[PDB]
Amino acid sequence: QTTSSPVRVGLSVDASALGHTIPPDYTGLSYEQAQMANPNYFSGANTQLAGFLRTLGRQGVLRIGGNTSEYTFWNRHREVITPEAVNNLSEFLDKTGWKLIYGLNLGKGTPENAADEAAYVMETIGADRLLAFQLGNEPDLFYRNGIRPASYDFAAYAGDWQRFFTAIRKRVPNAPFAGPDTAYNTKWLVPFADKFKHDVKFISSHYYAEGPPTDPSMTIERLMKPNPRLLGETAGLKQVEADTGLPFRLTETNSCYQGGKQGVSDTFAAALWAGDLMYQQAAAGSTGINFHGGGYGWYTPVAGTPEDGFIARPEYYGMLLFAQAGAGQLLGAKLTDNSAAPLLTAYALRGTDGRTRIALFNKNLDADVEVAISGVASPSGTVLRLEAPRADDTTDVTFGGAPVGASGSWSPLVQEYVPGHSGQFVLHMRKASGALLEFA
Ligand SMILES: *[C@@H]1[C@H](O)[C@@H](O)[C@H](OCCNC(=O)C(F)(F)F)[C@@H](C(=O)O)[C@H]1O
Repeated sequence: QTTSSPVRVGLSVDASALGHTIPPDYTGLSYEQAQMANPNYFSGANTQLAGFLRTLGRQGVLRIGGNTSEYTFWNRHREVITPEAVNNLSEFLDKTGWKLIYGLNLGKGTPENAADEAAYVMETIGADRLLAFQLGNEPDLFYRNGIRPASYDFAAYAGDWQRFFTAIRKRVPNAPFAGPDTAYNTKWLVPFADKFKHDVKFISSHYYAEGPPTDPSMTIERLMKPNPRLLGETAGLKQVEADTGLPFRLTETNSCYQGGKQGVSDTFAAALWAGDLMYQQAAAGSTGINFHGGGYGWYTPVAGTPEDGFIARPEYYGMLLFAQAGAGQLLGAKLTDNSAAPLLTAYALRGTDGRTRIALFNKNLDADVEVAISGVASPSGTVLRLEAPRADDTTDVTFGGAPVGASGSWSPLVQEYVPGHSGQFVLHMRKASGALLEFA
């Protein structure tokens, strides 16, 4: 490609500037526990949904919990989870190769019912595929729903958590746990890590780009800019890790609250946001991510049902770019001369296969860019482009010149070499686009 009047920026790759190593199970999705009320959703029979997950990664994590986990009640025979639903989830995990984070009902359920449900999950799914149980979702927001009274605080929650933990461990001596399954904060997450650091495997935190309802309204323009609250919360998590030894995973995230915002969450801009977010958190030392979704929600990566079929929504294509990059070690990638295109981001990666890759997100809505790439020595680079004709498009999204098809079927159909002369490369990118470069 060539662009009309592009902003000419410099990208310098430094193979000696070592960052974090991306784990092979970094990618992931978060779903409502209420989906378990239908044993045909997370099922070996659901070959469509299993195909979408395999395309997002050979390894990844399925997280089940969410606000419906305070209303879902296990029974060995308001939503009900049966042995049959847990048996079918086991077969779904076998078909996808993914590992499981499983919510237990601390909001409305009993310690003894949680221990009974955990025992059946451990009996059926087993220790290798079960990563963690979580004891409630967003306990700091229990009062907003009246699930607890306004007086409920960290002290109260810690009492609940200990009662559930003790009851579960009696039934399941090897039960693994994560928490506290909420947004970063000083009154809940920091004291949780201090008190329970010997009882959990990792810290589970949540992130939504939209702020409180009294923040300025979320637009595509705002979604593309840096989020200083995200940088702060991520620093907070790094310090918990230094203090307690506990790594962190982002177990529930998406663009906007309450199932997302029409004209923002369901748009190609969400592919750029989600792809960029995956790399920003991996570079910060996060162990992984779980994009919330289900049904036909505005922000869901995968939409549909077993009866009607499943489709890749725009956000899925951001996650697909990450999937095709693969795992490896992050490297130095500094941008210069980039003040008139400030929302361009770039991430360089030494792939586990030994090839250098670069993931670029041109999140500038009104500036095409020309990137002069130094610090890569290769006889040939290829580009796969992440594209839609407008940032607010709800469809027309392609990666490598192709849409995702049925059951997550994808492969690239457009081959493009990156122009190379004097040990350097020059890549044009349209406004609001992304690219994955791979060097021989
Ligand atoms: C985290 C919370 O745990 C989620 O339950 C909540 O999702 C509510 C909307 N649900 C959906 O879109 C569904 F059902 F999955 F399709 C999200 C959120 O507010 O979006 C968050 O609070």
